[PDB]
Amino acid sequence: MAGPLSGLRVVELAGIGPGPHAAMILGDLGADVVRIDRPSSVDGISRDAMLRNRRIVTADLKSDQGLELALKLIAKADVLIEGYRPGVTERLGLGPEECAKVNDRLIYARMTGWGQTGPRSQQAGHDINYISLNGILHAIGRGDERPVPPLNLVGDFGGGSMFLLVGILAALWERQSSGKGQVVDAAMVDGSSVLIQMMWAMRATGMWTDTRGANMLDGGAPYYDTYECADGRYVAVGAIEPQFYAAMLAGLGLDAAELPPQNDRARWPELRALLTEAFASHDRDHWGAVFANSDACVTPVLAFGEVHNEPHIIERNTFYEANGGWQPMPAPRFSRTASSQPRPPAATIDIEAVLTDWD
Amino acid sequence: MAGPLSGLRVVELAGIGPGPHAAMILGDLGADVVRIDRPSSVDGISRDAMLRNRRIVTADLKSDQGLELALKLIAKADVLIEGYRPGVTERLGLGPEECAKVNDRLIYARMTGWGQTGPRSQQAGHDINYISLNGILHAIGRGDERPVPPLNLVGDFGGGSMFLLVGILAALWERQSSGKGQVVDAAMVDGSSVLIQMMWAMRATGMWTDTRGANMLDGGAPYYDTYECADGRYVAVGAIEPQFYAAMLAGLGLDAAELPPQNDRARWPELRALLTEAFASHDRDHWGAVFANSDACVTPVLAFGEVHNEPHIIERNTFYEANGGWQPMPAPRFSRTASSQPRPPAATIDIEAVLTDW
Ligand SMILES: CCCCCC(=O)SCCNC(=O)CCNC(=O)[C@H](O)C(C)(C)COP(=O)(O)OP(=O)(O)OC[C@H]1O[C@@H](n2cnc3c(N)ncnc32)[C@H](O)[C@@H]1OP(=O)(O)O
Ligand SMILES: CCCCCC(=O)SCCNC(=O)CCNC(=O)[C@H](O)C(C)(C)COP(=O)(O)OP(=O)(O)OC[C@H]1O[C@@H](n2cnc3c(N)ncnc32)[C@H](O)[C@@H]1OP(=O)(O)O
Repeated sequence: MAGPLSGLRVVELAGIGPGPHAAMILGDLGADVVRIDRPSSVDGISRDAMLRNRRIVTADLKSDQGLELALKLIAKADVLIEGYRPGVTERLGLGPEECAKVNDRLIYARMTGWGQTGPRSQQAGHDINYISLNGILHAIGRGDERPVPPLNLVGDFGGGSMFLLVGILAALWERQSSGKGQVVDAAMVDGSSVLIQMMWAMRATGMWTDTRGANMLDGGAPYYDTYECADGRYVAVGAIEPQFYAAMLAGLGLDAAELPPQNDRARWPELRALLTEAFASHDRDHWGAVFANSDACVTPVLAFGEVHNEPHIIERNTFYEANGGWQPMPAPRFSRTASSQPRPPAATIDIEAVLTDWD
Repeated sequence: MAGPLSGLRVVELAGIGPGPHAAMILGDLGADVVRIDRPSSVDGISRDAMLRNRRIVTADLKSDQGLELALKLIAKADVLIEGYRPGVTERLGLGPEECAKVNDRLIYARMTGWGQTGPRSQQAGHDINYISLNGILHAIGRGDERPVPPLNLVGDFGGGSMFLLVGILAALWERQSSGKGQVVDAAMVDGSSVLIQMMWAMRATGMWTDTRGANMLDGGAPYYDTYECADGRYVAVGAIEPQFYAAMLAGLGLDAAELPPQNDRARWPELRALLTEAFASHDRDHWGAVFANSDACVTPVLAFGEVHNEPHIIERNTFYEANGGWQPMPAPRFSRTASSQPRPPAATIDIEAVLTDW
């Protein structure tokens, strides 16, 4: 198995959203990942590409034998991932303390939205809920409209799976000097708050307000926003630095002397109207051409179905073909121990086989 | 120094965006982080809480002495972070090959948007540019409007700094076997693409379309979206699973018999009209009460300024106070080697004093 995490052994108790994602990335980077699902759900080779780089086994964890088989896996592993509500693994007899008896070296990684304790800790929830409570969701969207969810990228993945990964891998490093595992408590409401630390920094220096649509990076700034083009497609402009901003104006054909200052916020509506008219006068592809090799920070906004046709994407092999279609290659990339292309979701294998394999 | 990364030594070539965010989190978790800025840059103690858990030092890397003091720090460190365009560290004589000659244990961490090669590798950009090229930005916002940037959360941080962190820490694990460092190439265009791997999976199985605002998780579903309340504030609804959805309906006072099926997408206009009118009939804090302790997946949409009053936030200490504003405590959390509260930004330190200490 190629990648820096060759020889890492991971047991994943099947769940949804962040835990599978973290498991995936571990797998991507060459960890040996064994996913325990319940026999009721698994039937067929799974067509969820998020289950790439896995061995799937079934086991009724509520049975004596299913529990037993699972504790045998965990005894042989470096990391356990679970994404259930607090208390769930404990009642299965798979809680931290039961695991520490069979393996004091285990990294015990708990992925929740609300955390291990506190008043919301038993509430069901999804991404949109976790980001609503800590200020993030309120800050996203246009000012005249209700907030819009940024898919499930910020709570589940950015502020979720990624912090679970950082914790699993930091704990493995700590283990090298201590000889011992420990519990990683990754809550999406926490991770996503660190994810957005820059806004909390800016609010304290009076450089970010709670008004939606009125900030440098939320779409309020005319030089950091999307613009509709003559063909109804979009460009993105991200020209924060005055040098880049100047370059954009020149390529739009706009004389900086006729315009309000870049950062005079009271005249942003006026500046935006001038840029809107300019961008609207040619199609997206025209602007992509005009600004190629430029520091103007103007890029075409591609839909998923167009990404395979973009030279920069193709030539760096950001994607590989599978399946129905394209999927992202592992990230990040490593010079010496490089990841390989992901292995598609495997047939269900028997849990005893795995134990043989793992002695 | 508290936390799981106690003992880890980090050199950070001062940049913007993902690089400092990654360096912050390493510091947050106990790493010993030393940040080399240019002198034509630092003018007192920093106002920027992202530079917490750091020692700051000054050095003209274009001079011979600067270069050599920097190579001395790097010789004694576990990790280097740089987020300049490709070729900047090479031309400075701090490239990977040069560092490899003074410390072959080094994790050499390169944070870019476009990557180390290819047609766009030299173009300036920010978060919005990197997520524009890989399909992400186009998927964010209402169907009746142009795409809206999800702040800089998805390219800079989720798909940038966090992938840099994973790379660094994965390479440290690998170094346990090999006794050798290596280069980590973290590009925002790649990391953000793995961040959205779900949508690429669903797209393949016909469960996600390229039409903005017409999917289960983008605002198209009436049961996964925000709703304006009587007071003009908002709640979030995330009631995907039928049992949570049924719990939401009961709290709203709508009988299921009077509504279209939850997932009959052809009747989503009617369903949205019904939910819209119901949520609009009381204020946000009403709904927050009704649904607390519930599996209805209805939560108040709080503004930054109100977060510090939310019981669940207060009690788990998600935030700490510092310099006229709250900031987030480190994440994730560790049972035995807990992180401590972050140290504020300090006055600059002498690069010699650091080499000594090390
Ligand atoms: C649509 C998805 C994409 C979007 C996802 C997001 O936006 S974020 C993802 C969702 N949020 C989270 O993941 C946060 C943490 N998880 C949760 O809050 C919760 O798991 C949930 C709300 C998602 C779902 O609540 P549920 O009540 O279904 O599940 P819960 O986690 O409480 O308990 C799961 C039950 O399955 C049982 N169980 C698990 N594996 C088993 C196995 N192999 N064999 C037998 N039984 C098994 C456990 O023993 C437990 O039983 P008991 O009944 O005895 O206790
Ligand atoms: C907080 C602001 C916004 C954050 C929100 C976002 O979306 S941020 C995402 C930003 N994008 C990235 O970080 C992606 C990768 N980085 C970049 O593309 C680029 O750094 C950039 C476009 C941000 C900025 O381009 P510039 O052209 O300013 O800088 P570039 O990195 O090419 O070169 C840096 C220059 O500084 C010099 N340099 C750096 N440190 C030095 C030191 N201590 N003493 C002397 N010289 C030093 C280098 O030698 C080089 O100069 P010479 O060329 O003269 O030799």
